[PDB]
Amino acid sequence: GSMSAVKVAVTGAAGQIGYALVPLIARGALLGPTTPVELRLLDIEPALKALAGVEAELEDCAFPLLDKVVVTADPRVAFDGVAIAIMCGAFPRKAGMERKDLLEMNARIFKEQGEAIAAVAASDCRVVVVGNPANTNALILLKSAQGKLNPRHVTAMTRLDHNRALSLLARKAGVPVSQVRNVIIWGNHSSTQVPDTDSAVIGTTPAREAIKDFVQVVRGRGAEIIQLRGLSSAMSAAKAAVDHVHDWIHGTPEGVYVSMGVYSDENPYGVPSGLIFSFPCTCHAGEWTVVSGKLNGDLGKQRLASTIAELQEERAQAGL
Amino acid sequence: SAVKVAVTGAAGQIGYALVPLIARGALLGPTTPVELRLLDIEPALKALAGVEAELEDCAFPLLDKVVVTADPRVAFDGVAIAIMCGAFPRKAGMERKDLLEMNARIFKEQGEAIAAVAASDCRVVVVGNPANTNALILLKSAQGKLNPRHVTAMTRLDHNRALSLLARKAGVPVSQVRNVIIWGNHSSTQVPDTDSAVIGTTPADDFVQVVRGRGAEIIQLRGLSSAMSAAKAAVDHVHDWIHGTPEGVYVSMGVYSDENPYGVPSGLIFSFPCTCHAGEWTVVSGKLNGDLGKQRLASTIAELQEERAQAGL
Ligand SMILES: NC(=O)c1ccc[n+]([C@@H]2O[C@H](COP(=O)([O-])OP(=O)(O)OC[C@H]3O[C@@H](n4cnc5c(N)ncnc54)[C@H](O)[C@@H]3O)[C@@H](O)[C@H]2O)c1
Repeated sequence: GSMSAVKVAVTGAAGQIGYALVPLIARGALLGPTTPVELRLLDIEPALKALAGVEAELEDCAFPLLDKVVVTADPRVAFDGVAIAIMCGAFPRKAGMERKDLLEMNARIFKEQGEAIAAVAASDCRVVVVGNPANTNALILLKSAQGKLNPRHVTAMTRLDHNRALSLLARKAGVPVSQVRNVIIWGNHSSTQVPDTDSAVIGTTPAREAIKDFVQVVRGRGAEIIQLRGLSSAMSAAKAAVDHVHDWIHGTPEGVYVSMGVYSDENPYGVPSGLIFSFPCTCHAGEWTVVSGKLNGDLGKQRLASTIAELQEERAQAGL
Repeated sequence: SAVKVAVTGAAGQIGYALVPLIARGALLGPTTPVELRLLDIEPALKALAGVEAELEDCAFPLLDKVVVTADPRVAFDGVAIAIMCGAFPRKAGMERKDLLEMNARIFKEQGEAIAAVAASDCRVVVVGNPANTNALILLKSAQGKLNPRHVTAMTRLDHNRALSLLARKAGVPVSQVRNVIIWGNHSSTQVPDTDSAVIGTTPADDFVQVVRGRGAEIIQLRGLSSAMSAAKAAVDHVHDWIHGTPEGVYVSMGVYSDENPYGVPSGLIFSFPCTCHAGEWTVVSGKLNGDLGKQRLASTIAELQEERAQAGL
């Protein structure tokens, strides 16, 4: 019976993922083709004119579902009453930065935003972090809410890694990607991610059977986009963000799990608690559940050591 | 089989916004697979490979295949829909005649390629400017092998802008507004018209100048021309053409002017209010106020005739 537009925040909204993402949300791809939406667009204060330009183009689309757009540089305004927050706002890695430098630069963003979400968002707000380093930014956000944000409602996006893996597997097998499911991206959204096809299927057939460098191609793909395009991914990252949220809210298809960076307390794999860690997940009634049994014993667990160690190092680098 | 859809100018920003909408099903609906054939100039081939790579990385269930090329015959081979975003780049201080001549070279080659290898019922919309005249060049270049009712130019971005503006002026949701009309050329001589528009079921200073000036306002704010909203409009144009317009709704389309009910001259691509059914437009009659109404169109008619001559047609 609720008729109000659902309030959705997008941070980094003056950036290139934002540009690709906002028309998808406004057209109904996120919440459904008959669900009214209100967009709250956050970027930095020097980007306000740019944000006005995004708002103007959204107006010029004449989207029937787009009830209202707010543009702002104040997270307290952006997050006011929001149900969904897609966090693309993060400054770009500069030449000469180590991973630690990128973490330290973007950490402040997520401390400030976690505090704001806690202060003004809806109690049931669901967050996905896209901006890098994604898993650790998500952890920072959650910890900065001082217990006021449900830990099961803060996630990080590995869905672009996941979709890349689904597509690569489809290409290697010579089948339509629509038939391929249940690849897994374990761990960090970084070069330590563990792309895993051991449980993947084509229809219901184990993928290994339909195939007459996989890990390296998945890990290398973002760099390949930069080589070809001169810029990092945007279209495909927006698409993945929509997928991540859509599966979370509307549910995963029957027999299907998807990769999500989720809070690791009480996971069934023995991975250390207190991290945002990518696991295979089903979603139902707005909630993720980690699918158990998809690592091959202690051998399987040993496969995760490097990514666990990286995430623990990042957590320390974040002051957490 | 998948419907083969060509997009020219596919390495540009409209193309970047447009291709994921097509691939996700927005163009032809939720159960129609598509094959994307992406054309741009040969120096843009690496950029097109990046577009293809990102399309792959979307894992779109409806996207059966992607081909990238700089050869128009390759891009248009078997295609049923062609969305022409590529056009000659304008340069500050270029004469209109020169610009039209340079676009005529592009659109002549593309019309010849469409006639040579596209599907017999291929439908075309031209987005890239000058859109009406480029469309006309394409049609005329097709050696009589292309149905004149299947070549169009896009005024839908101007239309959607006018819907939005009227909604904002009335203080109502845009979903409640319909039947604005953009007559004529996709240019500063367009005639934005709210005389037939409806808010709900009720008949509806600066409206015209705001619509005409909106593209420049985007550039002032953005630093670049519209892209997201132009891609959205292109999808609307084609989707409404193929799927049909809802009962009581008409939309603006640049269409071939022979046999129009408004006495506008023949042999032009001219924006009119249209209903669509099953891949065919029909111009809606009676929406100008007699001869005084028809005089509203004189300037845009003259501009289109001037451009046709300067293009070498
Ligand atoms: N799979 C993934 O998780 C994935 C994929 C692609 C990109 N990324 C990351 O997503 C982020 C966005 O990528 P992009 O290409 O759109 O970058 P971009 O530089 O085009 O956009 C980032 C935007 O964030 C804004 N920003 C900076 N601080 C902010 C703050 N305090 N609040 C809100 N906005 C702020 C910037 O001003 C900028 O407009 C980057 O960190 C990028 O590395 C992640």
